[PDB]
Amino acid sequence: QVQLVQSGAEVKKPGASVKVSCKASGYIFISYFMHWVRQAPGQGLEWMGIINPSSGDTRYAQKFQGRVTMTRDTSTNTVYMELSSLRSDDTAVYYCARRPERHNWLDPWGQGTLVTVSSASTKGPSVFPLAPSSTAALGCLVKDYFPEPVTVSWNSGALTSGVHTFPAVLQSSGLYSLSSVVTVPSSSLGTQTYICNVNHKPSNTKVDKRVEPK
Amino acid sequence: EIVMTQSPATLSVSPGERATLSCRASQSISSNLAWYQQKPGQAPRLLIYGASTRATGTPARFSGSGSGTEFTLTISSLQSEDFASYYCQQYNNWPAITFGQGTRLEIKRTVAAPSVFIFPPSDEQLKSGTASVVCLLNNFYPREAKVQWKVDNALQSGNSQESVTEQDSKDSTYSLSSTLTLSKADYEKHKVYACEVTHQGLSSPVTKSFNRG
Repeated sequence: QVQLVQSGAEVKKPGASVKVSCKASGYIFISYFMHWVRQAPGQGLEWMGIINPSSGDTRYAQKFQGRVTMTRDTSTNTVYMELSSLRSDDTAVYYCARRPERHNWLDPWGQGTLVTVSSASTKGPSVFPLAPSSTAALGCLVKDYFPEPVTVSWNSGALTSGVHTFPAVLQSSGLYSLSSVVTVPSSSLGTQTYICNVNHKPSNTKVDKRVEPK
Repeated sequence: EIVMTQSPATLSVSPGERATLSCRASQSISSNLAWYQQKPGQAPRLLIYGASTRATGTPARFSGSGSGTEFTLTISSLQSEDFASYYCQQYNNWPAITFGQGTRLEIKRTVAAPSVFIFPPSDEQLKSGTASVVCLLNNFYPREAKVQWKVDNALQSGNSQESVTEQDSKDSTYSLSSTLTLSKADYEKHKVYACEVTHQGLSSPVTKSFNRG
């Protein structure tokens, strides 16, 4: 039914420009305005602007007047948001949202497009183990990769309970770091194989690290 | 130029009780306000509009009162799927809309003291120029926890990073990790590496430490 489908995630070097699509399905594209808002994990939602699909007329938020350009294609029924002069605080999730008179409240929203602003280059994560000495806690420091995301599964999906995978942190290098840690009965090491399988699809990386101790 | 300010930034309440958030406007927006719920990794979904009118599919425990400058969303009888983030939004003058900062709703549970662990740098990472000591705070509640690093009793400042996970699904607790990164030269120059955890579920701080070797 009512569906907005935007483009995939994108990585930008600072000062470039990014163009996010948003395809509608399940309603009359020409009859309902399209809002663009954004969400950075340092604040809440930031409205970017409003476009009328039938006309193409726009009005942008005061914060973005100039850098943002909203357009549309009636044939393929797609709205486009283009943000330019990308500074490092423009990395965020970008949402298009359909407006259902003077009733402006947005529904439904798109899947969101993650746009990262950084000059770091694609890089595989280096995996290091977190071995336990004296229940027991074992872990996996996946370190210095770009860009996000990474997938961590223990034991090729065997061990799942007690597993805690931490959100990634952006280091001063511009690369990300995250750890995954699972608690296991202490007697099980010395008997059971506990492998940390990480994969990074951006940068052709498939690493397996046996996490054993002492 | 109309600003919406969200009630408290975070709220923890036990499942099944009552939850009250309050959106505030600098300018009187008359009625003219919507609410959104958003789960992590997902887009916001519409909840109420016109301050009080539930959206299609919005269950009856969600209600909202308003008119003027100060508004309120209320969830009677919390539920598992309601713990999320909630945003208010204004449309006082037609095309211009501004959102709130947000209020994250959390599950209130019993106090749980963290199980602490410390991990030295792995002998594969020292071959480069870095060393990482990792302190884990497993399955604790509430969120508030103060971890400090000390090397040779020298209290570290601005060289660790903290990351906290989302509230566990089966236990409703949190886990936290403090990663201290040093140069290998700085690492092998010191012996005792200690991570001290302060938490309201702890009679006294829990210090977990190790020696280089």
